[PDB]
Amino acid sequence: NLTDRLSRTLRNISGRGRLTEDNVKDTLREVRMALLEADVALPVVREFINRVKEKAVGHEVNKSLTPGQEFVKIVRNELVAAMGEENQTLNLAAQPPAVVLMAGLQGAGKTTSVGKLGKFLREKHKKKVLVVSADVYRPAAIKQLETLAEQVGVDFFPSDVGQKPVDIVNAALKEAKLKFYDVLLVDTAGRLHVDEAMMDEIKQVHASINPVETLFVVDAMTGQDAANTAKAFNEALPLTGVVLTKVDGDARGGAALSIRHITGKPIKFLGVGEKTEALEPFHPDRIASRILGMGDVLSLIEDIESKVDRAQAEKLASKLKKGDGFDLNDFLEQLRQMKNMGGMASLMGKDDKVLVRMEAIINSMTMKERAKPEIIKGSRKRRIAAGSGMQVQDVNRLLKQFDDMQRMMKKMK
Amino acid sequence: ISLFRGKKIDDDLFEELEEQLLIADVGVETTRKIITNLTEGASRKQLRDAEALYGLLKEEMGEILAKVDEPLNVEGKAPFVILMVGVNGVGKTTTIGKLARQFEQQGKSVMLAAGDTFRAAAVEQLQVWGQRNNIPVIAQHTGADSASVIFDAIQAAKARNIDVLIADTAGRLQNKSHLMEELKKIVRVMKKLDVEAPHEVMLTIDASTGQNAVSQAKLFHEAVGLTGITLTKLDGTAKGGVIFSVADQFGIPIRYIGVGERIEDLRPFKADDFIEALFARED
RNA sequence: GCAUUGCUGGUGCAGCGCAGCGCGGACGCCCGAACCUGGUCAGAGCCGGAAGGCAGCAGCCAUAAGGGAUGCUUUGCGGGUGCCGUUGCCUUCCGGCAAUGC
Ligand SMILES: Nc1nc2c(ncn2[C@@H]2O[C@H](COP(=O)(O)OP(=O)(O)CP(=O)(O)O)[C@@H](O)[C@H]2O)c(=O)[nH]1
Ligand SMILES: Nc1nc2c(ncn2[C@@H]2O[C@H](COP(=O)(O)OP(=O)(O)CP(=O)(O)O)[C@@H](O)[C@H]2O)c(=O)[nH]1
Ligand SMILES: [Mg+2]
Ligand SMILES: [Mg+2]
Repeated sequence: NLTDRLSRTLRNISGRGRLTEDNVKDTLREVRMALLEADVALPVVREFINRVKEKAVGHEVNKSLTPGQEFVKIVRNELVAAMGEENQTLNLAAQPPAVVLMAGLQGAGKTTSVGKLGKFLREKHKKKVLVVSADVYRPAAIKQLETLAEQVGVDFFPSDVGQKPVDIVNAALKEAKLKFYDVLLVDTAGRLHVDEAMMDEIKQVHASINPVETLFVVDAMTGQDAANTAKAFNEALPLTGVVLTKVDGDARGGAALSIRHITGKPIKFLGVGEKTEALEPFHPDRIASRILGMGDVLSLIEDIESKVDRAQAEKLASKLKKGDGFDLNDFLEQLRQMKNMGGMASLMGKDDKVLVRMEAIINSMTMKERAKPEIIKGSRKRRIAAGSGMQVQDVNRLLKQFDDMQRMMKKMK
Repeated sequence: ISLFRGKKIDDDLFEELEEQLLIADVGVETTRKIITNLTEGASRKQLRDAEALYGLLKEEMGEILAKVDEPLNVEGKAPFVILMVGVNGVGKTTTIGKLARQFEQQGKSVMLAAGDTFRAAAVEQLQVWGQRNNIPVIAQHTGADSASVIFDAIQAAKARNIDVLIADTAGRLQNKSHLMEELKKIVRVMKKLDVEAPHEVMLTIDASTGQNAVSQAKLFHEAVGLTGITLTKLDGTAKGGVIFSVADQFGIPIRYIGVGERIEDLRPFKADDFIEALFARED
C-alpha cells in the first residue's frame, strides 16, 4: 500500500519521548495475542501485563529504536527472570539415602523421566540409584520401569499390583538404606487433581517417605488447564522442582511460565525425546524466546543495539587514545589556522619557505605516523621524502622541531 | 452459568464471556470468530436479555459440531482396520481397550495389534487389555518393525475371520519427520493386503492439550489422513475447547470421548451435551 | 498346549547408501597491504624559453596474501554416530499363514 510506507516511517522515527500507554496499547495487543496462542493461562497473562506496565513507564526510556520495540525488551527481560531466578537448580544429595518423589497427571512422562534421571545421577553425578513404582493401576507400569532400570544400569525395586502403594514406598526406603543407596527414585501412578481418593494416596505417600525433592512432571503442550493443575498440586503437596516433558515438540510451551508463576517452584529438568539420553538441565533463556514466538523483532533489536554498542566504543577509544593532548594531527591543524591568516607571523614577529615545506612532509605521513612519531624509522623516513620531494634530513629536521614542541606543551599547557 | 442470569448486557459482560471462552483453550482465531457472530446476532434480533446470550452461544457452538457429528460404523468390512495415531501419552492404548469392549457390546469379533514396538512394556500393556476383554493380540518383542507387525496382524485378522481389528502405534510428535514417514510406512504395507485398509485413522487427543492440537491434527492429517478423533482425559477440569478450532479447520469427525481409566468410562460423542458440560459450574 | 516341515516377514549381524555430527577446503559475505598492487592523485617535487607534461606520498575507492562471524549451498575425509533405505547372510531370538504328530 501507498500509506504503508508513510505509516512505517512515522513509527520507525526515534522516540525520545517517555514510554507511555499511547505507544504501548497498539503493540501490547501483539504480546497478549502471542501469549494466549503460546498456551499461557489468563490469571498469569493478566497479572504479567500489569507487571510490565510498572517497569515500562518507570524511567526505562531509550532515545533510539521504535517505541513499540523498546518495550519488547522489558517483556523479554522480565520473562527470563520470572521463569528462572536461579539457573540449573539440581537435586539435593547432601543428606542420607535421598528420596525423589515423582507426581503429576495421567501420562505426563513420569516413568520415562525416572529412567532419564537414572542415567543423569548414575553417569554425570555417579550415585547409587534405586528405582521403585507405586503405579499399581496402569497395565504393566511396573514392568515398564523394570526395563528402563535395565537400560540405564540402575537397581530396580520389585513390586506387585496386589501390593498397597503406601506399603511399597515404606518398604522401598527400608531396602534403600540397608544397601546405602544414594538416591531413591519413586515413580507413582497417573493422578487427576479432581479425584479426592488418589490425591489422598500421594499425600500419604509424601508423608510415609520424606522426599528431599518432590518433582512435579507436566506436559509442555498442556493449555489453560495448567492453572487448575498447578494450584491443586502445590496446595496438596509441598513441591520442590518441576519436570517439563515433550519440549522437543513444536508446541510453544506456555504452561512452563504458567507452572513457575502459580507454584513458585523452579523448573529443574527438560525432556527432549523418548530416549534415555533425552534429559537436559533447565535453562530459561532458551524457553523464554520459544514462548514469545516473535523472534524476527528480537533478532533486529539485538542486531541494532550491537551496531550502536560497537560504534559508541570505537569513537570513544580513539578519543581516549588522542587524550594525551598533542600529536602531528594537532600540529597540522595549527599550520592551516596560521596560513588562513592574511597578515602572517613573518610580519607580526620581528623563513616563509620553511612553513610551506613543513606542511607537505606531515601531509605525506599516515594516520599512525601522525598519532605516534616514534614509529617513524629507516624505511618509513625514506618513504616520506620520496613522495614529498624533500630529503631524509628534511623529515629528520621536522621531527626534531615537533619533539621540542610536545616537551614545551607538557611543561606549560 | 447461573451468575449470568442476574446481569445486564454491556461491554463488561461480553469481556466476562470472552475470558470464560479462552479459559477452555478454544483459541484466539476461534474465540473472536464466535464473538463476531454474537455481536452481529445481538443486533439482528436486538435482544437485551441475559437468557439469550447462553442460548445463542450453544446454537453457534452446536452448529460447528453439527458438521462433525458422524458416528463410527465398523460393520460391513471384514476385517475393519482402525489405525490409532497421536502424540506421546494421550491415552491411545487405553482407548483401544475401551473401544474393543464397545464393539463386543455391538456383537462384532475384535482382534488387536501391538504396534508400539519402541516404548518399554507397550506390548505387555496392550496384552493386559486383550486379557481384560478375552480378545487375541498379535504381538512381537519390542524392537521389531511396527509396519510389518500390523501387516502380520491383518494377515491373522483375515485368516481367523475377525470383524474389527484395532492397530496400535508408538507415541510420535508431528515434528519428528522420521517417525512421521514411519507412520506413512505403516499404511503403505497395509495396502498390500487391502487397498481400502485402514478403514479408519483414529487420532487420540488429550483434553488438557492446548494450541498444539492445531498442528497435531494438521500434520497427522497431512501425512496419513485422519478420519476419526477421540477426545480423552475429559473427566478432569480440562474442557478441551480446542476441538472447535480443529473441526472448523480440518473437519475430521469426532468418534468417541474418554471419561476415565476404567473400560466402561467411554461414551460416543454427542454435540448438544458437550456444550452443557463446557460451562459446568460444579465442584 | 509342545515339536517337526513348507512358505513369508521382522529382528539380528555384515557390506554398500543416505541422514547426521566432527575436521579440512570451495563459493560468498565482512575486515584487510606505510613502502615493495592498481585507480584517483590534494599538498609538495621535477623537465622545458613558454605551452604543456612527467613522477608520486597521504587520503579515498578497489583488492592479492591472509584473517573473522556464518550458511534448506557445494565437496573431500572420519566415526564405542543412527525410531532410515537396501542387497547379502548365519547362529539363535520372535511373529504370520498352512500341513502333520503327542
Ligand atoms: N518426545 C518425548 N516423549 C516423552 C518425553 N517424556 C516422556 N515421553 C513419552 O511420553 C509417553 C508417556 O511417558 P511415560 O513415562 O509413560 O508417562 P507417565 O506419566 O509415567 C504415564 P502414567 O501416568 O500412566 O504413569 C511415552 O510414550 C514416552 O516415551 C519427552 O521429553 N519427549
Ligand atoms: N483420567 C484419565 N486417564 C486416561 C484416560 N485415557 C487414558 N488415560 C490414562 O493416561 C495414561 C496414558 O494412557 P495410554 O493409554 O498408555 O496412552 P498412550 O498414548 O498409549 C501412551 P504412548 O504414547 O506411550 O503409547 C494412562 O495412565 C491411562 O490410564 C481418561 O479418559 N481419563
Ligand atoms: Mg508411569
Ligand atoms: Mg500406547
